[PDB]
Amino acid sequence: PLTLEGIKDRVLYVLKLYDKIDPEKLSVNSHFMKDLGLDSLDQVEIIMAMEDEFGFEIPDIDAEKLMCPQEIVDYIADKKDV
Amino acid sequence: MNLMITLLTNFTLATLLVTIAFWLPQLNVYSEKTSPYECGFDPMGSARLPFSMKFFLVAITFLLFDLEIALLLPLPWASQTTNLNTMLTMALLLIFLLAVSLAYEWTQKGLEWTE
Amino acid sequence: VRETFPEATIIKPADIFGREDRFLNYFANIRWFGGVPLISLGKKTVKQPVYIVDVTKGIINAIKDPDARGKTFAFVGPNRYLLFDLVQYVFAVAHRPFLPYPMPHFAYRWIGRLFEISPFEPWTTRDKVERIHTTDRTLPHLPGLEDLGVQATPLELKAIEVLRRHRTYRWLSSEIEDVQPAKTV
Amino acid sequence: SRGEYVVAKLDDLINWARRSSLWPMTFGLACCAVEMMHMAAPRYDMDRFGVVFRASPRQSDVMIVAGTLTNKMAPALRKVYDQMPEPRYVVSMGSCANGGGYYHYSYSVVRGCDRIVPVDIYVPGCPPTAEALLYGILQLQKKIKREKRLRIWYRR
Amino acid sequence: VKQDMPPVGGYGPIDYKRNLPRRGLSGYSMFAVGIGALLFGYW
Amino acid sequence: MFMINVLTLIIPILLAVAFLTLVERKVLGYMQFRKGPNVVGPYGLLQPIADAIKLFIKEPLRPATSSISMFILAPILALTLALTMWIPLPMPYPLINMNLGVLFMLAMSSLAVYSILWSGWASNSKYALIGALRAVAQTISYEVTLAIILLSVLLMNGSFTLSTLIITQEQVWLIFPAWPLAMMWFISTLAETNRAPFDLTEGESELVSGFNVEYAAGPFALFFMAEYANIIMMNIFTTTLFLGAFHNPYMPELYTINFTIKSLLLSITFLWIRASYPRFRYDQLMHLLWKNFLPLTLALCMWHVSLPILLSSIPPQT
Amino acid sequence: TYKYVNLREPSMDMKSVTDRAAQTLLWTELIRGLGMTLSYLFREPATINYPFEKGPLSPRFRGEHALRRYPSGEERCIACKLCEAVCPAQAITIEAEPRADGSRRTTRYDIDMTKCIYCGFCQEACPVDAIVEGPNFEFSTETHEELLYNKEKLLNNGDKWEAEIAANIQADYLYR
Amino acid sequence: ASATRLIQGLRNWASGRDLQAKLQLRYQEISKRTQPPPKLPVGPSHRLSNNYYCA
Amino acid sequence: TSVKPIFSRDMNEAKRRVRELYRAWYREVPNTVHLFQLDISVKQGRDKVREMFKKNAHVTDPRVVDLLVIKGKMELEETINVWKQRTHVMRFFHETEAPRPKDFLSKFYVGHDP
Ligand SMILES: CCCCCCCCCCCCCCCCCC(=O)OC[C@H](COP(=O)([O-])OCC[N+](C)(C)C)OC(=O)CCCCCCCCCCCCCCCCC
Ligand SMILES: CCCCCCCCCCCCCCCCCC(=O)OC[C@H](COP(=O)(O)OCCN)OC(=O)CCCCCCCCCCCCCCCCC
Ligand SMILES: CCCCCCCCCCCCCCCCCC(=O)OC[C@H](COP(=O)(O)OCCN)OC(=O)CCCCCCCCCCCCCCCCC
Ligand SMILES: CCCCCCCCCCCCCCCCCC(=O)OC[C@H](COP(=O)(O)OCCN)OC(=O)CCCCCCCCCCCCCCCCC
Ligand code: SF4
Ligand code: SF4
Ligand code: SF4
Repeated sequence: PLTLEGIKDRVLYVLKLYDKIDPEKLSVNSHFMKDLGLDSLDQVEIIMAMEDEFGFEIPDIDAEKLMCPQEIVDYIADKKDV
Repeated sequence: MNLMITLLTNFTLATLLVTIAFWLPQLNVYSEKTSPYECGFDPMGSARLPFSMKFFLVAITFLLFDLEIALLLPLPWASQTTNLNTMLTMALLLIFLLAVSLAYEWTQKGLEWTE
Repeated sequence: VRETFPEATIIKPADIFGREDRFLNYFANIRWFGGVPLISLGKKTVKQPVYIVDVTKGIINAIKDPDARGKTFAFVGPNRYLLFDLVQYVFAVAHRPFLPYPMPHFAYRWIGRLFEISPFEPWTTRDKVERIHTTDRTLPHLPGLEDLGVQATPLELKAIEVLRRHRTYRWLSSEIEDVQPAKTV
Repeated sequence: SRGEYVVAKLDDLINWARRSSLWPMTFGLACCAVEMMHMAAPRYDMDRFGVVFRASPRQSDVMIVAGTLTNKMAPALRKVYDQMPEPRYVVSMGSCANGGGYYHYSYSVVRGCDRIVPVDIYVPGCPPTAEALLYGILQLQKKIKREKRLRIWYRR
Repeated sequence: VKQDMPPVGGYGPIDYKRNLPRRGLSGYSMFAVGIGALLFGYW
Repeated sequence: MFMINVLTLIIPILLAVAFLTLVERKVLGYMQFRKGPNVVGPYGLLQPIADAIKLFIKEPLRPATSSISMFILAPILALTLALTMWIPLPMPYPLINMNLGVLFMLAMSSLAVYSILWSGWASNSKYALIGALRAVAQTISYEVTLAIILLSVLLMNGSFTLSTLIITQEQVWLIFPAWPLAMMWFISTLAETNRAPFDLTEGESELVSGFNVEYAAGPFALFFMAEYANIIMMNIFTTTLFLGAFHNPYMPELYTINFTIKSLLLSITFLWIRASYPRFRYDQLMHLLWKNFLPLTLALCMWHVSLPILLSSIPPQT
Repeated sequence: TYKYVNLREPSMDMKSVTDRAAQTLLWTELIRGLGMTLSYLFREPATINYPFEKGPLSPRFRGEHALRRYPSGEERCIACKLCEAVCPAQAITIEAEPRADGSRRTTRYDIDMTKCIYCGFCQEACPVDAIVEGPNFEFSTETHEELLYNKEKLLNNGDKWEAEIAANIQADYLYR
Repeated sequence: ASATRLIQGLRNWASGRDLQAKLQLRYQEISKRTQPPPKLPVGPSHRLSNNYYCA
Repeated sequence: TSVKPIFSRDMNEAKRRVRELYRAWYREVPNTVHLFQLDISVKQGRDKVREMFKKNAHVTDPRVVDLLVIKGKMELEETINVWKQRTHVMRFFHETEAPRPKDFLSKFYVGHDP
């Protein structure tokens, strides 16, 4: 909520907490489905880990369109002020 | 002295009817015989949840009518006084005020329960 | 048994823990006696406890396998432990107070004849003292649970299943993800 | 020996105490609950034998499984039996509790209550009459009478 | 034929109604007994 | 030689409880058209020995979830307060002849609730919690008459001494001046000791067994022989209040036999009520001792305050 | 042709109001209930003395099964499988072949006494009255497989209880 | 019906009814357990003539 | 080919409902391990829920996955309200069953099954 860089750092920290994500291949502009090779269920539990960290309810129509950490940190910048 | 001997005897052979009920039978305990009893199935939550007393106003008013039976209780002694009309007036005054309290709890729906 | 029956499948389970055992039920039922006595704080003897379903599946696969005739199997668990951090893990799964003390050989074999003065089922004895404070020897040449198609299940995945019985009430609603696993050796 | 006679008389006393005041638990499931209540009724009358209901499983000795054991009440029956203090006994009343009964091939019937609990006395019938159930309870008393608990403990 | 049949004159009539015999005193009699017991005890 | 005097008091009122179980089962049998126990001994005389030996050799079953200290302390205090309420009861000379033994009886009636209460709290189950707060709802109803009725019956006595209560009734029974207080004290003692139609704590069909649903054999037995000792004590207390017999100081055995048989007839009366009546809903208990018994109790309290003043029959305090 | 239970409007005169208030204060119906209980206190109870007395029955009673015989020693069962066909629980298993004199007889005649519902279709389907459901109900066992009767236990029950089953069928076969 | 007249009168008073005329315990008034042999009648179509089943 | 739908018009809303049901089970699994006092871990439970979702992974029929959503909601309601017991949750973890043959040679060895 203070800096966008701290939010992006917390996003990448939550993403490297999860087991199936390779921390090398993970980037700001990595695609979850076609680059990392994730199912939908992996992406949805990623978004619920984001809900557990940041502490707000993320609906489904705007978590359908979270295919990269760029859009993740941008949508979290949408839900807050920064 | 004899009262303490009696109370100590009662407590002694009331706790020696307990400890001979544990060490005498055979204890084969495993972690299903010690689970709570909810008529055969698993309990829903714990048993330490707040069991809401609907009878709470009567539960308080028991105290204020139990102080009454600390005030009304010296009447077998107060019959022995040489100032007897005042004693009669004060005793009937206390039961009259107790009954006015009971009637105010009656008519304002206090002896009934909530919900 | 080996010399009078030349094909007797001899099986060596190392130390078996389970529900009706005398291994974790012994380590958990010295809590209100006075403080879990050991010799030199129990950091001198080494154990590897084997799980009872693994031993039973080993006995099944010993019945099934004709190759397993006449062998001498040594069933051991996958993780070796000191006794001290084993008893740390026992009193840390049960969420119990823990103040161990050294009781030397001057009087810890005499607490047998002090503590089986009853003719009933004994709580401890001097053989139990000499076996709990005996390390588990390593015999790599013998075939084990790996050589009968059994995945050996370690202590931490079943110790909560064993020792949920001893928690009072205040941490019965606890988890396996609360206690950190004991140090291996 | 002398102590052999001592533990023999102690076994006689405690086996008599256990067979003389068996307390069944209020457990019926099906048609056999009616006939078990007839075994409590004033004709056949369990209560003359020291056989009196305690509804709590904590304070009972014999569990008369009187009825049919479906799938939905198999863990309930197992937890009820597990919450009975040792020594506890089980009388399997009626054919459904014995071996599956008239609904043996059904999709949701546990084929006999010996798959779930250990069973001591099998009382056959559909329903067994209250006299036959009383015969099963008296045969359970004859079974408890020839227990040898302290004799085997002295001889182990 | 010999069969389970009712007898020659049929059966007797069977009562199927209530019969509560109306015992006890009246209310005035019961309060008179009670208040007389009060007065004898008081005397 | 006072310890022998205590033992010869509290051992026979542990044997009389065991045989009250047999009298209970047999009177409950014959009043329900069946028989009671008659197989164990000669016409039932050995079934109490079977119930005594069988319970104290069965597994005790301390539950896991139960707070164990209060769970063990509750039947100890139950049997202690079942024993200690026998000592001021004049038989015709009591064990401990207190000056104010009526208040000792009433106060130990007040303290005996906490055994049931800690048993229903400590034995960590939901049925036990319901049985404990139904004991609260029962006790807040009977303690608000158990003092005024016991008070207004003593306004013809003068003092709170139970040994004086034979001198009070040396001419007439005290049931004749206070029969509404008698027939209301009788229901107050029914609703006190959890007997039917006011079971309500061992409510066997609303709950399973209520507060003692978790007590397996051994600890359960010290509520069993507590409740039956309390009802024998309570029949003897109602007998000494309202039916106190003739006392010859040269022959105490006439009085002893007479209040023995009166207490037996009132215990048979308790068994004869339990074998006859439906059980109350426990608000109806509360709407009885508050809405029905209590205004007439206050009215008779006014009557028995005013009446010895009205008649110059104020009793001596000595 | 219908009646109204509990449609009694009570009288409101001072006599009956005083009577109902006396019933309320002085508890008349409570003394009535206690009097009815006391009247049952002084009766002879209906508790029969089992096992020295026995519960009353009829000759039609359906108890333990048995295979009967002719009055020549020959077993009646001619292996015709009607009893396992009409068996609603399918407790009967029948396997047959000709024996050493060529007669049509069974080799396996099992009645699973824990599937069996004791309804007596086999005693009425049997054309030769071979299988019967006799008088015995006190055959409770300590183990489950002792309630799985083969042909041998049923023939031994027939030899055991023939002296009673013959008289029961003799008294009853005119109704059938 | 073996109770003596004092218990019988006390029981009739406490019940408030007349009990010895209507006893629930059975005595010699019941049928005998050994019955005469029956001869049941036949159905109405047990006839050797006009027994065509289609009718 | 024109039949009445259940709750979903096409596959997108059906995937949304399957996705929200998987959200509900992902939230549910720690409570189910906690209050039933099981012996399993949240990793093992969530991987078993992943296996139960991927067991039906071949369906392209919207009505079928709608009924699977509804029956998953029934499983969820029987799990939140304590109507399942410990045994009804542990029926998914087939632990007492012996390991079954998979290859051809062991199925040839044990019986006549194809
Ligand atoms: C002491 C030893 C024993 C003595 C003998 C005892 C024998 C009877 C035993 C009965 C056992 C019954 C078991 C429990 C029964 C519980 C139900 C019940 O009855 O509830 C009580 C019932 C309850 O009534 P209710 O519940 O039916 O009323 C309904 C009330 N509303 C409408 C509000 C819902 O009655 C009472 O409360 C009355 C108490 C006793 C009354 C006594 C009156 C005495 C006379 C006073 C004077 C009158 C004249 C006027 C003034 C004259 C002045 C000089
Ligand atoms: C050194 C020498 C002493 C050694 C140690 C002795 C310890 C105590 C021994 C007590 C007696 C033990 C023997 C028990 C009976 C053995 C014989 C037997 O089987 O008797 C059965 C018989 C009834 O037969 P049953 O089959 O039940 O009847 C069906 C109806 N026809 O049963 C009967 O007829 C009645 C049986 C009664 C048993 C005795 C009475 C009870 C025990 C009293 C003493 C102990 C009590 C301790 C305190 C308890 C509380 C008071
Ligand atoms: C003030 C008085 C207070 C009294 C309170 C108690 C009242 C009731 C007392 C009991 C009443 C009688 C009970 C009789 C029981 C049956 C006795 C009997 O015959 O038992 C037989 C049984 C087996 O013996 P067996 O050898 O098989 O016999 C076959 C014969 N060829 O053998 C056995 O079981 C072994 C022997 C058992 C003996 C038991 C005796 C009764 C014990 C009861 C406790 C009270 C003791 C006395 C107290 C008062 C006197 C001090
Ligand atoms: C972990 C929890 C605790 C566990 C331990 C539990 C211990 C036992 C609990 C049960 C007993 C509770 C007793 C409560 C006090 C009772 C007082 C009493 O009995 O008073 C009555 C009586 C009054 O009569 P009075 O007018 O004095 O007549 C004498 C003239 N000759 O008095 C007399 O006649 C006077 C005779 C001498 C009195 C001595 C002092 C009284 C005894 C106090 C003992 C301690 C009580 C502890 C209570 C704990 C409750 C849990
Ligand atoms: S065995 Fe038969 S008659 Fe008996 S309870 Fe079962 S279904 Fe009913
Ligand atoms: S009685 Fe009925 S269920 Fe039993 S074997 Fe005969 S036909 Fe089958
Ligand atoms: S028992 Fe009767 S019906 Fe059954 S096969 Fe034999 S002859 Fe036929």
